[PDB]
Amino acid sequence: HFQRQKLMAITEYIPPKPAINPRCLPPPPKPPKEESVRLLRQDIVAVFRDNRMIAVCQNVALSAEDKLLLRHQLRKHKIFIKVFPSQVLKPFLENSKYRNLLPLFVGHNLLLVSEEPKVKEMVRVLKSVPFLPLLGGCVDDTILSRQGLVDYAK
Amino acid sequence: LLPVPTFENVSIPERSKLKFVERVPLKDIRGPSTEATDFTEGNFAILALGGGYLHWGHFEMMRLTINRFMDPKNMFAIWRVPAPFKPITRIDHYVTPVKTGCLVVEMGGRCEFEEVKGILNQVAHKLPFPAKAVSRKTLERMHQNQRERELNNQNPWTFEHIATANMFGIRKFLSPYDLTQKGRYWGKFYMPKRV
Amino acid sequence: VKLVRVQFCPFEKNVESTRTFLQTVSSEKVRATNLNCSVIADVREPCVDVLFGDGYRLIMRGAHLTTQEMLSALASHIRD
Amino acid sequence: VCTDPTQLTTHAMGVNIYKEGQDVALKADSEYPTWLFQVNLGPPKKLEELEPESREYWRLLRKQNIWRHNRLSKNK
Amino acid sequence: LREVVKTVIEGRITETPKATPDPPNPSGQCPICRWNLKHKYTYEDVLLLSQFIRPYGGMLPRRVTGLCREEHRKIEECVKMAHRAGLLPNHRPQLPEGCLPKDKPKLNRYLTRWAPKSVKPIYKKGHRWNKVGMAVGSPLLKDNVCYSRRPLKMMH
Amino acid sequence: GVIRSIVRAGQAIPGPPLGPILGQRGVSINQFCKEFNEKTKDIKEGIPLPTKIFIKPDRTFELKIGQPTVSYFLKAAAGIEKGARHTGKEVAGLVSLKHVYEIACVKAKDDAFAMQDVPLSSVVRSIIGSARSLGIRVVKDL
Ligand code: FES
Repeated sequence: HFQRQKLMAITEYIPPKPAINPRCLPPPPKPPKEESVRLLRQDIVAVFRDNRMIAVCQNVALSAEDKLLLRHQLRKHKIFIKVFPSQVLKPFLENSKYRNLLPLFVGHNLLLVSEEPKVKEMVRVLKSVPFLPLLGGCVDDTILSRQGLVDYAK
Repeated sequence: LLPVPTFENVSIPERSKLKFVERVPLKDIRGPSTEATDFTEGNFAILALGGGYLHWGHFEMMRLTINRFMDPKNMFAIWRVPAPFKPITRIDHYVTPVKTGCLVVEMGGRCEFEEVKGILNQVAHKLPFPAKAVSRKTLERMHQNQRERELNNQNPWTFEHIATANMFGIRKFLSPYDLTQKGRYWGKFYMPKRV
Repeated sequence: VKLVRVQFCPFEKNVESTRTFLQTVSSEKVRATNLNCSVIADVREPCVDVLFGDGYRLIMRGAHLTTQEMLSALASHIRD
Repeated sequence: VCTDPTQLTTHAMGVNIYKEGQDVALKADSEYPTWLFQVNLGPPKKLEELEPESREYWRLLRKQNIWRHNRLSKNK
Repeated sequence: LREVVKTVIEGRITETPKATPDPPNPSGQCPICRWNLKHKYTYEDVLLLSQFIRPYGGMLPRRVTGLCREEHRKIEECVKMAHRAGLLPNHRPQLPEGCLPKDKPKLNRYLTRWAPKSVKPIYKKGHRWNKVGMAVGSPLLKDNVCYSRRPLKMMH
Repeated sequence: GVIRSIVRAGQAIPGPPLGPILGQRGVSINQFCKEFNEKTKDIKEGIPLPTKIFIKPDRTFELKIGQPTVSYFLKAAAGIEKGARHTGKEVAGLVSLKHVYEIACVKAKDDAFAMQDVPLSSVVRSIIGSARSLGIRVVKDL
């Protein structure tokens, strides 16, 4: 019947309207941050604290197997290829000995971590791959250029 | 990351496969479902959104499809409805009447809803009545959504007030059952969005 | 392309675009494709110079050019 | 080849099998470093056994994360 | 905004026009939210629309604009309506090398939801209860403020 | 192109498993066997060896070989030539600590198979896992 249909239309549910849409909302507060990733903090903290001077060089499209071979090669140089995912590298400065080394660790780059000032061994590592660019060496955890690294190394 | 869910506590009965349904044995379907409205063993099932008649072929379609696809190691299936008994004269076949909101098949085991969504939806499409695959979480959300819409309704006039108060003499043009349905059920069909 | 030269200063302000462009050029698959290329990276504003045998030299500075622009320009040149 | 349990348990029969390599006798347990016999001989380290702050813990957890994706992928 | 001059090429970063200071509603997540313009713009408001469109009439990326998706679809639809109505003479499509217009007359249109090219004619109009409906306007603009007694007839 | 095979050193011309598969890319089958025969003389004959042959587009051979498979040795150590149908729970041999460790010490000599880890925990897991793959249970003592 038509008359019954009229009753249904009037009884139709009416939804309320929010004052502001979620996208156009005023700035709301956000939950406090949580460190999930926490394991990786310990590994990077140990290696950087152990090694005062770090030579930062961009990583060419190297193979995983070569890195182990290069890791053994550095053992002859008394240096260690210890690397981890870099998306946890940036928060390293947030929770570590220093907070100001973020600009040095920009992008994906090979890190040569050595605790001793064996300049010749570090220079030899540079000689291994010329095409691979060495960003620089933070001798005594002080920011420096590649040319400066050699100058201070002298 | 967070720990992954586990189904170790779940136990699969030996009779993983569905049992056979016999070919052969008045408002049975024109009303709200009063039986098999609660999850018994499994966390997933099929919920009838309308009143339909399930013949032997439908049971075989459910039985054959479920048995072939289900994994006995991690899945089990049970029947939530009786065998067909209502004759359809040409008798060509017999059917099982179903009411709106009846759970027809319930499956459980060490599986997620998404794994069974595709098969259950395919079975639901092949069913003679409108149906929707349901789970314990999804079913509660439907009720929670149903409650939320009812609670926040802004309509000054409601179906119950007009019907119970006999305003306009509406009860003269309404059936006795309509009072119980409250506008959510019409004939053999159920209106989920009617709040 | 017989030679490709990429120069940038990491200690000073270093543009990501030029540095990222270096990675794409210095790839095991990219290098194999343009086998003729001799990959040389200069490490010390950034200037990228590519030399061709025909005499076409294309110089790209990443200070205001993204890696895509260099890649788009280089890709057409390589086809020749 | 050796066919004596005593020789099997007192001599390194399986250490070398070539003709250039002759079966060498077993030195005393103390003659080897402690870490040789302190190696993990138990079942594979489960999430409970693994230390939450160890790389193996997350490495195997990532392997488990692949399994669920593979399980979902297999069903497709 | 960077423009490239061109082989040796040089790219110069040039000054970009700045937004007028003191938005009416500061702290709005989107510029429309900032300017309280959620439901007060239409396709005829070319001045606002032109700012978010490429010089040749192409859509600018959402990320650069920073406005929310809801306004992005609304703005894009409004601009689409303006182009089909010939309301953007200076943002017309670029002719690639030497092409010229067909020179045939262009029919005057407005409130065009879809391109006239892909719409088939309606031979059978239908009776009173079977009448076919002709779309007018866009669904994206339903929420816009209405100054009429009854909601606008989307289908004519 | 790296192709991995486990063929035994004793037979240098298995046929289908090596000859045409390497030949399909285009290589000299006779040349492959001769170098493999050179490996056969150095190594004990009749023991499976993993190979890491690389077939370059230049139709050249880059043959690299390592230690004999510990998997077969575990099968030989357990006195098993053909294992059980499943081997997931079927077991015919038990290996003690001493036998496990002795082979591992020699194992750590090849640049291949990542046999450079200072801790021996990595080495034991592969052989322990290999035993799980085989129809062998590595019990501590029996
Ligand atoms: S008006 Fe605020 S997000 Fe659109």
